Amino acid sequence: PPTLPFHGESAYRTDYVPKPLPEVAKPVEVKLPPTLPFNAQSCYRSEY
Amino acid sequence: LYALRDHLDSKLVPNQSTDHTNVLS
Repeated sequence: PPTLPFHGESAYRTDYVPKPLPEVAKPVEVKLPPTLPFNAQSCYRSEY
Repeated sequence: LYALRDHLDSKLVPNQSTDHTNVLS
């Protein structure tokens, strides 16, 4: 009578497969608002 | 450094930044 082959694994080998990696490319960077000009002139200078 | 908790929802002036009815005529 021939012996049937071995068909067993440890839980580590079938559950802990070397996993694929998550998406490394996650770049975010907020833009800079365009500044507005300065439009003031002191009251002594405006009219004296 | 992912400054989302400083992500401006305001502008240079203080305020903040930019985010039916069937009328009986």
